Amino acid sequence: SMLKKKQLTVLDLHPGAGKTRRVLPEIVREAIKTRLRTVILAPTRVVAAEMEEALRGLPVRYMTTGTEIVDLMCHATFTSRLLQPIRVPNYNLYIMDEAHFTDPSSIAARGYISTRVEMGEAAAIFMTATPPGTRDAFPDSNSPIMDTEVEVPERAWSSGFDWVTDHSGKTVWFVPSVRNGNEIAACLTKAGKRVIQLSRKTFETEFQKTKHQEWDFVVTTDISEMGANFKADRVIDSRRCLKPVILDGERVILAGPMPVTHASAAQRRGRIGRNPNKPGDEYLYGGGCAETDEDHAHWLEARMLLDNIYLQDGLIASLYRPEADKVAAIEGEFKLRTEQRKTFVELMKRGDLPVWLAYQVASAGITYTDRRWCFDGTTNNTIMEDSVPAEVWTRHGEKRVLKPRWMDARVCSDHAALKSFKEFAAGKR
Ligand SMILES: Nc1ncnc2c1ncn2[C@@H]1O[C@H](COP(=O)(O)OP(=O)(O)OP(=O)(O)O)[C@@H](O)[C@H]1O
Ligand SMILES: [Mn+2]
Repeated sequence: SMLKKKQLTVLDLHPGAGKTRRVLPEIVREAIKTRLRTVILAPTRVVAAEMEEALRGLPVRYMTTGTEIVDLMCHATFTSRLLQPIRVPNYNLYIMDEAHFTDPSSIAARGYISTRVEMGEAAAIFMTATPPGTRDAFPDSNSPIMDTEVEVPERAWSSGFDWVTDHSGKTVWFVPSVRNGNEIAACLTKAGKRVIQLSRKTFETEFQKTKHQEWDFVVTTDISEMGANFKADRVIDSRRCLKPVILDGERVILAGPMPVTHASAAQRRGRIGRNPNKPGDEYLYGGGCAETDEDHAHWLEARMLLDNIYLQDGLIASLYRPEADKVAAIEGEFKLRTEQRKTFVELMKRGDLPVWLAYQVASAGITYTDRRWCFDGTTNNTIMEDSVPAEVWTRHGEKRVLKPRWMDARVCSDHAALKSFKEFAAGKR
C-alpha cells in the first residue's frame, strides 16, 4: 500500500485503540499482498506469542526461542542478530510494536531501523500511544478512567491505607524496584491477598500465571508498560522508577526512587479503561512526572550496541532523532575490533551482563571465560549480601570476596541478580 518504502510512520492511537490486535494484522496482510520482506518486532516473547494467534494462519515465521517473507521476533532478538555474524534480511518493512520501550536493545533497534529509512532502503512503522517526548500522562481510553491523586504506600503498613485492601476487584500496582515490590507484596499477602510479582527476569514465566490462576494484586515493575494485558479494574501507581546512571564513566548506580516519565505514567494508567462496556476503572497515582533522563544509561548502552552493528562501509547508525540528544557520545567511539566484539556479544548473551559492564570487560581485551576481573576491584566495589561481603568459590579453588573491577549496580540490585552474577564469577556459565 503506502508501505511503498521511503518512510517512517508513527502510529500513535490512544492506549487500547487496537494497534496490536486490529491494525497490525491489517498491515501484515497488506505487506504480504505487496510482497514486502517484513519483520515484526514485539517487546517480549509473551506478546510475540499473543501475536501468533492474532496473525491467524498467515505465513509468518516466528523466531521465538517456504514462502516465508514475514518474520516475527522480539526487540532484543532482532538487535542481538544484528550484532552477530549471522545473516539478517534487509527487510523492506519494519514494524515495531510498543516502540516506547526504553531498554537498550529497543533503543538500538529504533536507531538502526530509522537509519535504514533515511538511507532510503526501507519503510518503518513505530506503534506506540506514547512516542518519545510525550507530556500527556492522561491520554484517551476506551472507557472513562477515574483519575485520583493519593498518597501511595512505598513501605509495609499496618494502618492508614484501608482503601488499598478494601477493594474487591483486581489491582495492578507499579513499583520502582523488585525489592520494593517484595516488601509491598509481602504486606498484601499477610493481609490475605493473593499476589503475583512481575519483573523483567520473571516476566516471561510469571505473566502467564495472571491468566490461569486467581489473583487480587499484581505487583510489577515498569516491564508491564509494554503491551501487558490484565483483567483489572484498578491501577495503583507509585509514579516512581529507578534510573541507571553512569557515574564518572567508571561505575553504574541505580538512582532513585525517582519520577517516571509522562509516557510511563500514561502506559501504566493505560492498563485499565480498555473495556468499552465498562466504566469504573480507577487510576490512583502517588506523585508527578518528570523528563528525567539524558543521564539515563540506557541510551549510552544503546550507542554501544549500535556502534558495533554493520550497515555498509564506514557507516554508523544514528539513534532515532527524537531520542538522539538523550546521550553525550560520539558515533563510533564504542566500535570494537571483531575479536573484542565477539567477546562483547557473548558477555551479553551467555554472560547475561548489562551492556555497559560487558563493554568494559570486552574493551579491556579480556576473554569471556576469564573471571579474574570479578575479584580484583577496589574495596569500595565490594558486593554485599545482607550487610556482609558476598563470596564465591572460584574456578581455581579459593573462597574470594566478590569485588568486580567495574561496578554495575544492576548485577546485585536483588537476590536473583546477585545469584546470577555470583554464578558468573565462579565460572559456571
Ligand atoms: N484478539 C483481540 N482483537 C481485538 N481486540 C482485543 C483482542 N483481545 C483483546 N482485545 C481488546 O481490544 C482492545 C485493543 O487492544 P490492543 O492491545 O490492540 O490496544 P493497543 O492499541 O495495542 O494498546 P496499547 O497501545 O496500550 O498497547 C483492548 O482493550 C483489548 O482488551
Ligand atoms: Mn499495543
